[PDB]
Amino acid sequence: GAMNSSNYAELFNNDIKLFVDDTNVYRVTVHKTFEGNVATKAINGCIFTLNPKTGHLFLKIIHTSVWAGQKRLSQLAKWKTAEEVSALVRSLPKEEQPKQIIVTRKAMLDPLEVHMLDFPNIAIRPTELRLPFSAAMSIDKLSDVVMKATEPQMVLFNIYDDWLDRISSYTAFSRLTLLLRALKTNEESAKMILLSDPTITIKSYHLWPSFTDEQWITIESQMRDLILTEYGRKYNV
Amino acid sequence: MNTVPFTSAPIEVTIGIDQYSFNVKENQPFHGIKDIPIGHVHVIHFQHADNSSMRYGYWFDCRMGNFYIQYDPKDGLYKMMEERDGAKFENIVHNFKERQMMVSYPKIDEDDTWYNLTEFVQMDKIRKIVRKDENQFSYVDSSMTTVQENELSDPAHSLNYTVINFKSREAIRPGHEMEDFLDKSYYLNTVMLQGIFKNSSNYFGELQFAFLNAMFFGNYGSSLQWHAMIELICSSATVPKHMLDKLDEILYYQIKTLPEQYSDILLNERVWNICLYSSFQKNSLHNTEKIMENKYPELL
Ligand SMILES: OCCN1CCN(Cc2ccc(F)cc2)CC1
Repeated sequence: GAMNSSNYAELFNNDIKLFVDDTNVYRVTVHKTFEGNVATKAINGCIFTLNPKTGHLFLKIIHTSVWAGQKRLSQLAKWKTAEEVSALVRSLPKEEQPKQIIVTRKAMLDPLEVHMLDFPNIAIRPTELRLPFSAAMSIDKLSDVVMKATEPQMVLFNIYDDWLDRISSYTAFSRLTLLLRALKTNEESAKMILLSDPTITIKSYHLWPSFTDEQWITIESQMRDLILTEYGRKYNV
Repeated sequence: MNTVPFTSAPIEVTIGIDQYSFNVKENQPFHGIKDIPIGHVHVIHFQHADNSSMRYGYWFDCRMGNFYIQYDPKDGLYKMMEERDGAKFENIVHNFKERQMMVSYPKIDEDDTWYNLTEFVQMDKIRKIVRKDENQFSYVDSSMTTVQENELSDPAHSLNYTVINFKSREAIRPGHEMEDFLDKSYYLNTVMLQGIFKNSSNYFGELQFAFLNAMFFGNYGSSLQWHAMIELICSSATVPKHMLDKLDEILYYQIKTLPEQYSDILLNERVWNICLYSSFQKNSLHNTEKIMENKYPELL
């Protein structure tokens, strides 16, 4: 069935699973044409497929060329996502294929299920959580490779850097979603928070700064304050 | 004109013959149904006055033998049987007519309802769906499950309808995932029509039989099948013009004949709103849509 706050620890067990998020697959800018009408112009996108236990991220870059000459692109995007997830699975050695895939939007269930008919033992599930994965394009190095891409391209990351050396995947996932929730609600403040102290750098092989244990606790508090704040600034409370 | 005589009516029962039904009292002198129109399949069906649970009944064709009804007090139901001694059978039937103990299947000079409900239903096909080959008539009841239902338990007493599954490899060609799932023409036209049914008439015949089982016995899985066969057509962008026209006719009479009070269990809101208002064929069922909107606007 669905994934919600009650069966939350299943994400960290030893059953391989992947979240798929398709919110950034089809992206556009809206602009006015000379004649004064509105037109869309598409920009590169990506599929966010993440192992919540290992932190492995299979970032598939959706080059704008894949929309050329197509109609009903919002709907094709969901079918293109499923086609690419299925290809990823088929590329993995059996003992590495996921036992469940969790789609962050219900509109992806039917497209993925159809593409995965060859994998009847892989459970396609929805979730009742409001996970902030759409803010993944606020992470500079992920944004950078998508926008630079000139062809379809898969790029592999560990979204937890080296955290797992020192904390559990449960804690690691909680930090990530707090960071992504903060970036989603007020990106400038979230980014200011992360980068104030110039002495804390981001390693070339990492996505986030090399905070100590103590520095992460302060950081995490600042992101909570931000998220509580913007909620007031928004509802007036 | 043919006859289905009854040995007797020892228990109180509502009897139905095609779309008509009457009441027979415990041990009333009743000996059967006469003036039955040759040339169509028929259904005689039973609901006991004591136990409205279990509607049951027999599909049959009077051309395929001399059939009679006899109550069995061990099994506790009206059983259909065949008399091979045709002389004995004509003799018996003539005596009950002379004594006028048989009700008359209504001869109705203007009504084609039953023909329109059974146009493509044929007894030979029924007996592939309801396997019991030692008899020429076919038993059905409220509770019998379909073969696709037993996949999701007794195979002998099942309704072996054609399995339809929109999320199946059968239905979806590799490489055409999105195309074959949004436009099911491939599945209708090549898999089902060319592959399994061979022609539109076998297709419609199964659709009609499924609807009647649902309507007369409330057989849930027949209702599921009826609605599935409808949905596949309605979700195919390419359908022979002549299938669409006959489908509109078929459904129209199905909708017209449905008991008004039963429309809430036998009509699937989603399938019909999809078929009449969203699907490729939304513009193609003019009689069906007019009757549906004038009789059950609530469901839409
Ligand atoms: O408009 C005509 C209505 N009539 C009256 C109601 N019916 C009673 C009946 C008689 C014999 C049967 F085999 C089944 C039912 C016959 C149709």
